[PDB]
This record gives sequence, structure tokens and C-alpha cells, in this order.
Amino acid sequence: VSDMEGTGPETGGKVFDPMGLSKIASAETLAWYRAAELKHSRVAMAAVTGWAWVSSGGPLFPGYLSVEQGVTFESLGRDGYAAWAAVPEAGKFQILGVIGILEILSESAVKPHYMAGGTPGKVPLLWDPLGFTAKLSPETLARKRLAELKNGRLAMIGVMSLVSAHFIPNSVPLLPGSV
Amino acid sequence: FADEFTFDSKPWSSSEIKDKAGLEALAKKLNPTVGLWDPLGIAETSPETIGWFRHAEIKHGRVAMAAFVGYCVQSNGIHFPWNIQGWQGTPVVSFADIAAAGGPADQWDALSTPAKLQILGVIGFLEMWSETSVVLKADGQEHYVRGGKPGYFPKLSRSDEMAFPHPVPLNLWDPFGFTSKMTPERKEKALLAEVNNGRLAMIGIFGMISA
Amino acid sequence: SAKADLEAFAKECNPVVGYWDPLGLADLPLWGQDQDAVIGWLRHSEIKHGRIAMAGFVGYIAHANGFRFGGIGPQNVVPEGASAPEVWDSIPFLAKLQIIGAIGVLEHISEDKNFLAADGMKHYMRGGKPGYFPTFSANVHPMPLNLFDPFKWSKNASPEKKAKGLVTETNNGRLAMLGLFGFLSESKIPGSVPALSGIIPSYDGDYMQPFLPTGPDTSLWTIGNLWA
Amino acid sequence: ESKAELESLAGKLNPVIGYWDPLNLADYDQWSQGQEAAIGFLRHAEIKHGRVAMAAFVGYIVQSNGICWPWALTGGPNGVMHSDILAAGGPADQWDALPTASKLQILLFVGGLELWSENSYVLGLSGEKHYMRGGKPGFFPSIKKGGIPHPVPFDLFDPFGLSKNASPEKKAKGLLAEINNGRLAMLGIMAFVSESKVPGSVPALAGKIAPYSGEVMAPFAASDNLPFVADMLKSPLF
Ligand SMILES: CC(=O)O[C@H]1CC(C)(C)C(=C=C/C(C)=C/C=C/C(C)=C/C=C/C=C(C)/C=C/C=C(\C)C(=O)C[C@@]23O[C@]2(C)C[C@@H](O)CC3(C)C)[C@](C)(O)C1
Ligand SMILES: CC(=O)O[C@H]1CC(C)(C)C(=C=C/C(C)=C/C=C/C(C)=C/C=C/C=C(C)/C=C/C=C(\C)C(=O)C[C@@]23O[C@]2(C)C[C@@H](O)CC3(C)C)[C@](C)(O)C1
Ligand code: KC2
Ligand code: KC2
Ligand code: KC2
Ligand code: KC2
Ligand code: KC2
Ligand SMILES: CC1=C(C#C/C(C)=C/C=C/C(C)=C/C=C/C=C(C)/C=C/C=C(C)/C=C/[C@@]23O[C@]2(C)C[C@@H](O)CC3(C)C)C(C)(C)C[C@H](O)C1
Repeated sequence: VSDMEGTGPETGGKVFDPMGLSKIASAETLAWYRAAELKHSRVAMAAVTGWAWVSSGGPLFPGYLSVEQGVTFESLGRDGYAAWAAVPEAGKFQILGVIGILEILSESAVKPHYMAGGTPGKVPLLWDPLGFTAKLSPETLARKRLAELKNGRLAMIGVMSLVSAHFIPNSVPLLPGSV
Repeated sequence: FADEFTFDSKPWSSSEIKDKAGLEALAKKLNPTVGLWDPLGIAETSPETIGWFRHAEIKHGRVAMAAFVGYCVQSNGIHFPWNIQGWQGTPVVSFADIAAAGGPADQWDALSTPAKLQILGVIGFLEMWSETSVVLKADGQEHYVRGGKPGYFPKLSRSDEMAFPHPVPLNLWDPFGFTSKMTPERKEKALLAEVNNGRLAMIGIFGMISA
Repeated sequence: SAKADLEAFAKECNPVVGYWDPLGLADLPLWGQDQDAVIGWLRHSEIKHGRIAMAGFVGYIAHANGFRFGGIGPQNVVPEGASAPEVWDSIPFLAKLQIIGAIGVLEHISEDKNFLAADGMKHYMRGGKPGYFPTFSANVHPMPLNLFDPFKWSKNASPEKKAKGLVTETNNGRLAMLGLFGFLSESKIPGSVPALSGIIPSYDGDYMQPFLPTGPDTSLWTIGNLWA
Repeated sequence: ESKAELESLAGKLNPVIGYWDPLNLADYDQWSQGQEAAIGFLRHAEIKHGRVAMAAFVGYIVQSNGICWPWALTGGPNGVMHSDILAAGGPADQWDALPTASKLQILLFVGGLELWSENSYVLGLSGEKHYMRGGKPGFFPSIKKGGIPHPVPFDLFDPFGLSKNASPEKKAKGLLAEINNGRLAMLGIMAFVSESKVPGSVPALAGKIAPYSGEVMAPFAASDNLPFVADMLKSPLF
């Protein structure tokens, strides 16, 4: 676990694992832990960015969401949970199904599997279609992967702060009681 | 300075009293009759504590004799003929008004607050100039706790590197050489006297305050 | 042997009494660890209790007699004339939380391998000095002053003087413990400390519950109080 | 510099004290670039605070005594006279009563000077380096030699060349005097402002410094209609 990346000056160069969950982790278990961390971090980054954009006041999507059934992007409202409640069940099922197809493609298509001796967090299609991170050297690429991990860990705490503010009202400061 | 702020002891290198025998010698020199009268046994202490007690006694002697003479003068009512305030567009107060305020404690009370602060500030400046080890070592002595003579006030007039930015005219003790040259041990006789009349003036000033 | 060191330390603390262990806690196997580790734990616990009790005594005189900082802060919700048990009860809940949390962070830094190793020391049960708070030389953000001797007044002090200082620390901490719980006991069993009869007022409320009463829920921040 | 040289300079500033760092801020490694870099930053901070504080002390004395300029500050048929800025109140109130453009351009001119000092290319072109990299701790480079497109008449330090051909000993003595005068002038200016805000805080000055209501450490007052200024000033503080 000491040679698995994610350590930084924030821990002090050492692994942050007080409960000792790394001691009972093999190579496969550690790979699973890193894969889950990478996935959760990416999901939380996207979730925080979306929720902040929607609730803050940014210019949301123009036009209709459903011409028939009369649901509009403006009409959905800026509360995140209310928006996800008011979006059509067809749209929710579609988002979830596409995410599921992508998850199963990440599991199967990447033949050297992250559990069976592979790189955790290597979803092949869903990364850099325009080739931006193509000429970066290994050193800066490792720096940016550590950036991904750190930013996403912060994003996970952010989205949990958001849902805590929505569920347990007046829980987190710097989040108005409604959400 | 941070290297000398030790909170601890360093070896002594002088003939200053650092034991009960040395205290007893000075005790008989002060008064052959009483000798050493130490019921609390504060002679059974370290050299630094012995020097601290010696300097504390001397300083109480200074302040007590000055206080007794000042008390006597202020009770006599020999006030100053000046005005004590009212030149930078402030109210006018006179030393006659301070005298008519009441007894000397009442006179100090009637003294204005910034006047009190300035007097105490001068006295504090004198105190820390005394305590400055670097000044004494530019001069010929050390801190009384670390083997220096208890009671020495360093010269306020000097031309050394450790001299004030503006020249100071005179020193605190012996400004015009009224001591000039006492004999090399008549100074010590006068020190013995100083301790004795210091104790007497101590008793006198506290008795007057009590009365 | 750690026991031999402890007996010598007790003789230094008081040669009349010497080693006084009527329960054999130094021989108790706490957590199944050996006698050296257990004695390390007991010495750390004694020093920690004594330290906190000395601070508690001085703070009892500070709060009960009336000694407050000025300005916007927790001091502005405590009623004037409040007694030492009402001061903690009257500060905001966030003040209680953050005080205990900062004390917790200091405990964590005290027992963390990182700081103790950066200072070239080990844990007090693993062959270390019982009662040693490490410098913040391994904290992520460079930290201005350390906890012990922040101005480094003891940068050059003799080891003998340091040993005597630790002997003083233990004894004064024990005595401060006795005095502080004298103050506490006089308020919940009157006539228990005869000298304090009439001085310490009675207090109805559990001392050992930190968060009871919860205290006010005020928001004392002024510039940028967006969280309110 | 190093701690040894800092101690020597402290001895030259006051031989009685010598080094006086009760916090050991020289050993406090901040910015994580070594004790030399940290001491350089602290020395520059001392020198720059001193320079600004002595300048502000003279400015406070001049403005608080009704010595406004004869010419106007704003231009137009209705322009805020410097006399009106004077009549706004005490000096802090004068600053708060300045036009927003005046405030912005003053602080941005100072900022231009600051970044000009901080740039290492211009420092190297004028000689010496950044103060955290071995250069002279407080040293404003030459706005001329930097190579600005139009030829400026004068540099910021010594525009007329009066300290030119100064003895190196006089230069060191002058830097010692700069640090000490700045050290005292910081207390002077903060004492003026503290008397303005809290009456009686500085007992000597009693009734001689005008009062002031708004926060002094707030360059933009309510008159400044800029993003977030009114929202910032909504909640006051001691
Ligand atoms: C006092 C208190 O309680 O405060 C409250 C309030 C507060 C602070 C608000 C709270 C919160 C929430 C927080 C702070 C949440 C943080 C969330 C976070 C940190 C979210 C990151 C998203 C990152 C994304 C989407 C990046 C995409 C980035 C992309 C697509 C890339 O990297 C692409 C690319 O770069 C590469 C890789 C290569 C380069 O060649 C360039 C390109 C562009 C090609 C809390 C927790 O509630 C606490
Ligand atoms: C939360 C909140 O809002 O709190 C409120 C409440 C609270 C905290 C109570 C408040 C307050 C009051 C405060 C903080 C007051 C602070 C007062 C302060 C800081 C007072 C210093 C005086 C120093 C003097 C006179 C030094 C002279 C020193 C001298 C003569 C020298 O400079 C000498 C020298 O150095 C030179 C020039 C250089 C060398 O050649 C030689 C030496 C070294 C010898 C506030 C502001 O209301 C805020
Ligand atoms: C208002 C305060 C005050 C009073 C009322 C007072 C009264 C008397 C009397 C009483 C009739 C005598 C007989 C006497 C004698 C001596 N005083 Mg003394 N004195 C006062 C103040 C100071 C100060 C500040 C110093 C000082 C000293 C000496 C020395 C040492 C000379 C030397 O050997 O250099 C001698 C002999 C200096 C010293 O070193 O004292 C250890 C020193 O600094 N005195 N002093
Ligand atoms: C509120 C808390 C508190 C109080 C009231 C208090 C009182 C006293 C008294 C007064 C009766 C004495 C005489 C004394 C003496 C020493 N204290 Mg102590 N102390 C407190 C806190 C800490 C902390 C945090 C540390 C510490 C230490 C030492 C060392 C060791 C020096 C060395 O060996 O370098 C010595 C000699 C450091 C250490 O290492 O202790 C093993 C250390 O980290 N103390 N301490
Ligand atoms: C030794 C203990 C201690 C430490 C080490 C420490 C550290 C930090 C850090 C770390 C970097 C941050 C970021 C931070 C932030 C805030 N602290 Mg805090 N703090 C400590 C103690 C207290 C007390 C006693 C109070 C307090 C408060 C607040 C408020 C909210 C103000 C408000 O909501 O009005 C904010 C934003 C006050 C409060 O909550 O008042 C209701 C309050 O009374 N803190 N505090
Ligand atoms: C800090 C120093 C400083 C510098 C280095 C500097 C340089 C330049 C340059 C060259 C680079 C030009 C070209 C220029 C032009 C104008 N300056 Mg300006 N200026 C500075 C300071 C002030 C202050 C305090 C004020 C001010 C103003 C104006 C007005 C409008 C007057 C009006 O309103 O009729 C005009 C046209 C006044 C104002 O109202 O600005 C909106 C005003 O109060 N300036 N200024
Ligand atoms: C508010 C602004 C300000 C004030 C009020 C002020 C006052 C005093 C005083 C009065 C108490 C003295 C006695 C003094 C003396 C010297 N100042 Mg100085 N000064 C200010 C600003 C600057 C700047 C920006 C620089 C500077 C410098 C020098 C040098 C050059 C030495 C050399 O050539 O080696 C010497 C001798 C330049 C330098 O290089 O300093 C290392 C430099 O860049 N000063 N300065
Ligand atoms: C109000 C105002 C104005 C003003 C003003 C000004 C300039 C006011 C100035 C006031 C001033 C300059 C006040 C000094 C007091 C000094 C004292 C008390 C010294 C005692 C000193 C003593 C007791 C010294 C004793 C010794 O030294 C002796 C004798 C010999 C040495 O061997 C030993 C010692 C050291 C012990 C203007 C300019 C008119 C207009 C403006 O608009 C507003």
C-alpha cells in the first residue's frame, strides 16, 4: 500500500489508514480499493460541479427537456433533489442505463483487469477523446493523477456536505438550510 | 540575549556573598550586636538567591529612605512654585493645589493619571537600565544575581557603543562627584551605613503609613 | 528496569514516602503489555493529569474571579458574575466542541508516530520519554511555535535541571489535582473541603458531562457571517 | 542573509539588545525555501512596512492639519475639490471620501510598483536579485533600466541623484537608520489610527486625533459602488 500513489504532503508522505484496512488488503484488495476510490472521486467531482452550477445561478440548458409531457430545463428548478425528482422517470432510467452500460464496458472491455493485475481506473473510451493528455510525460501524468485523487476526495466530502444539508437541515455551514 | 535567558544558574566568579559565612561576616559588619538574624533560614539558599535578597534589601532601603524624606517634606508642606499642567491646551493644576488636596497619599491621588504614568515610566526605565547585564559588563560589573555588586546603578552618561542616541548630561548616583574619592573601604563603611539607615527608614515609612 | 527508574523517581519526588504503590498498578499488565510499557502509560497519565489539573486550577481562579479577553468572542455570552462551573456551561456549543477538538488534535499530535519520529523520539510505551509533546516539525503546514517552551526558554538547560523539573511537574500536578477536585467537590458535597466552606457556590449539573447544558447557539462572527 | 548576519545587523541597530526574536520567526521556515529565503522575506517585510509607515505618518500629520493641495482631485463642472476631501473629516474619512477611481488608481499604482519590485528579471537588469535569493532585502529596481517603452524622467528611489556618490559606509548607516525609523514609525501611524478608532488608547494624544467610524482596514467605503463592497461593509467589526 505504501507504493500505490495517493500519498502526499497532506498525510506527511505516509499512508492515511488509521483503522488498518490496508493491513488486511492483498494486491487484489488494494487494487479494488484504489479503483473504488477513483470511481467515487470522479463521480463526486462531476456531482459537485453539476450541483453547484445548477443551484448557484449559472445559465442552465436552453429549450425543452420533453416537448411532449411539457417538462422544461427552466421548469425543473434549481434545487438539485427537486430537479432529480421532477426529471422524467424515462430520463432517470436512461441516465442510469447508459451509466450501467459504461460500467459493464469498463469491467469487460479492459481485458487486463484492475483486479487481475491491471491499472485501476482505466475506463478506456471515457477519457480524453481530443488527446489533450497524450504528450504529457510520466512525471507530470503522475502529478495529475494525484491531483485527480486529491480533488475528488475533496469532492466526495463536498457532495456529502450537500446531501447532509438537504437531509439534516442546518447541518453544514455555508449551505443554506433548504439545500 | 536569548542565550543568557536561561532561567537557571551559571558559576559565580566574584567575592560577593554566596553563603551563610559570608552573610554572617556582613551581618557583624552591619551590627556586631545582632549578628545574623535569619529565622526563616533564607541564608540556606543558592548564591543567586542570596544576591537577589541582598539587592532587594538594598533597593527597599533606597525607596524607603526616599519615601520617608518625601513624606516629611510633603507633610511640612514645602510645595513647588510651578504649575504641573496646562501648557498644551490642557487644564491648569498647581503644586499648591496638589498640596492642598490632603496628606501625601491624598497628594499622590490628586496627581493626574498621565503624570503618574510618566513618573512610573521613568522609574521603570531606571529599573531596567539597572537590570541590563550588557550595560553593567560594558561597565565593570555583572547582574547581582550572577555575582554582581547588589545596588549598582549603571552610568546614564557615556560615550561607549552602549550609549544613548542623544548625550545624557549626568548619572543617577553621584552626578557631581560628591563622593569624589572616598577611601577604598570608606565606601564600604558608607554601604554598611546605607543598609542600617535603610532598615530604619523602612520601619519609619511603614509606621508613618500605618499612622 | 522501568520499575527501578520509577522507584528512583518516587524517591526524588519525596524521599520520606518514596515509592508508594498500594495497588501495584506498576505491576498491572494493562492491555497485556510488559511492565515497561505499562509504567510508561502510568507515568504519561500521571503527568497528563497533573498538567491539565494545574491548568484547570489557574483557569478556575481566572474564570470564577473574573478574567476575560475583550472583543467579539465566546466571552460575550457568559453572564457576568457567573461561577467557574457556569462559564463552561454558558460558552457556545461550538466553543465547547472546538476547544475539545483542538485538545484532541494536540493529543493526536502527542501520540502520532510522525511527529515523535521527526523529533527523534518514540511512543511513551515503546521506549520513550513519558510526558513528551513533540514539536510540530511534521505537520503539513510549517507551524510558528511549538507547544512546549514556545519561545525556547529552555534551549540550553542542564539535563539535571530538566530531571528536577520533571520531578517538580509530577508533585505539583498531584497537588493541583487535589486542589481542583477540592473546588469541584465543595460544590456537590458541601462541607467536604473545610477551608472552602462558603467560598465555592453549589452547582446543580453534571460536571463529567461535557455537553450538558449545551449552551447558547449564537453566531458571534460578524464580517462574513454567511453561515447564519 | 543568514541568522549570523541578521544577528550582526541587530547588533548594529542596537548594540545593547543585539538579536531580538522572541518568537524565533527567523527559524520559522515559511514558504519552504530555507532560512535564507525566510530571513530575506522578513527583512523585506520590515523594510517595506517601515517605509510605508513613515510615509503614512508624514501624510497623516500633513492631512490632519488642514494642508490640502490647492488644485482639484476630480475634473468637471462638479468635481470633488481636495478641499472637499479635507472637509470630509479626519484623514481616514478623507480616504473614505475619495472617489472610487482615485482609490483604485492609487492602490493599483502601488501594486504596479510592488510587482515591479517583485520581478526578478528587472532586479537582475538593475543588479542584485530577489530578496529571497540573496539580493538586497529592500531594494526597488530601476524603472528606467527595466526598459519600459517610453523614457521615464526619474526612478523611484533617488530621482534627482542626491544620494548618488554616497560612501558605502554612509549607505550601511542609512539602511540601519531606515529600519529603526520604520520600526518606530509603524508604532506612530498605528497609534494615530488607534486613537482615531478607540479614544484614550494612546494616552498622550487625547483630543488631538479626530474620531473615525468605519473600519480603517477597509480601502473601499460605502461610496465605492464596486462588486461586493456594500455587502462587505454591511456587517461591521470592532
Ligand atoms: C466551513 C464549511 O462547512 O464549509 C462548507 C462549504 C464548502 C467549502 C463549499 C464545502 C464544500 C464542497 C467542496 C469544497 C467541494 C469540492 C469539489 C471539487 C474539488 C470538485 C472538483 C471537480 C473537478 C472536475 C469536474 C474536473 C474536471 C477536469 C477535467 C475534465 C480534466 O482534468 C481534463 C484536463 O486536465 C487534464 C487532465 C489534462 C490537461 O491537459 C487539461 C485538461 C482540461 C484536458 C463543504 C464540504 O460543505 C464545507
Ligand atoms: C476580537 C476583538 O475585536 O478584540 C478587540 C479587543 C482587544 C484585543 C482588547 C483590542 C485591543 C487592544 C490591543 C490589541 C492593543 C495593543 C497595543 C499595543 C500593541 C501596544 C504597544 C505599545 C508599544 C510601545 C509603546 C513600544 C515602544 C517601543 C520603543 C520605544 C521602540 O520602538 C524602541 C526600539 O524599537 C526601536 C525603535 C528600534 C531599535 O532601534 C531600538 C528598540 C528595539 C529599543 C482590540 C483592538 O479592540 C480588538
Ligand atoms: C534615593 C536613593 C538613595 C538613597 C536614599 C541613598 C542613600 C545612601 C546613604 C545614606 C545616607 C549612603 C551612606 C549611601 C552610600 C552609597 N550609595 Mg546610595 N542612596 C541612594 C541611591 C543610590 C544608588 C542608585 C547607588 C547608590 C550607591 C551607593 C554607594 C556605592 C558606591 C560605589 O561603591 O560605587 C554608597 C557608598 C551605588 C551602589 O553601587 O550601591 C551599591 C549606586 O549605584 N545609592 N547611599
Ligand atoms: C499545562 C501544562 C503544563 C504545566 C502546568 C507544566 C508545569 C511544569 C512545571 C511546574 C510545576 C515544571 C517544573 C515543568 C517541567 C517540565 N515540563 Mg511541563 N508543564 C506543562 C506542559 C508541558 C509539556 C507539554 C511539556 C512539558 C515538559 C517539561 C519538561 C521537560 C523538558 C525536557 O526534558 O526537555 C520539564 C523539565 C516537556 C517534556 O518533554 O516533558 C517530558 C513537554 O513536552 N510540560 N512543567
Ligand atoms: C483552541 C481552539 C480553537 C482552534 C484551534 C480553532 C481553529 C479553527 C480553524 C482552523 C484552522 C478554523 C477554520 C476555525 C473557524 C471558526 N472558529 Mg474556531 N478554533 C478554536 C476555538 C474556537 C472557539 C472558542 C470559537 C471558534 C469559532 C469559530 C468560527 C465560527 C464563528 C461563528 O459561527 O460565529 C469559525 C468560522 C467561534 C464559534 O463557533 O462561535 C459560535 C467560537 O466561539 N473557534 N476555528
Ligand atoms: C496613483 C497615481 C496615478 C497615476 C500614476 C495616474 C496615471 C494616469 C495616466 C497615465 C498612465 C492617465 C492617462 C491618467 C488619466 C486620468 N487620471 Mg490618473 N493617475 C493617478 C492617480 C489619479 C487620481 C487619484 C485621479 C486620477 C484621475 C484621472 C483622470 C480623470 C479625471 C476626471 O475625473 O476628470 C484621468 C483622465 C482622477 C479621476 O477621477 O479618475 C477617474 C482622480 O481622482 N488619477 N491618470
Ligand atoms: C517611504 C519611502 C522611504 C523612506 C521614507 C526612506 C527613508 C530612509 C531614511 C530615513 C529614515 C534613510 C536614512 C534611508 C537610507 C537609504 N535608503 Mg531609503 N527610504 C524609502 C525608500 C527606499 C527605497 C525604495 C530604497 C531606499 C534605499 C536607501 C539607501 C540606499 C543604499 C544603497 O544604495 O546601498 C539608503 C542609504 C535604496 C536601497 O538600495 O536600499 C537598500 C532603495 O532601493 N529607500 N532611507
Ligand atoms: C501642545 C502643543 C505644542 C507643544 C509642545 C511641546 C513641544 C511640548 C514639549 C514638552 C516637553 C519637552 C516636556 C518635557 C518634560 C521633561 C521632563 C519632565 C523631564 C524630567 C527629567 C528628569 C527628572 C531628569 C533627571 C536627571 O536628568 C537629571 C536632572 C540629571 C541626571 O544625571 C539624572 C537624571 C536622568 C535622573 C505646540 C508646539 C506649542 C503647538 C502644538 O500645536 C500643540
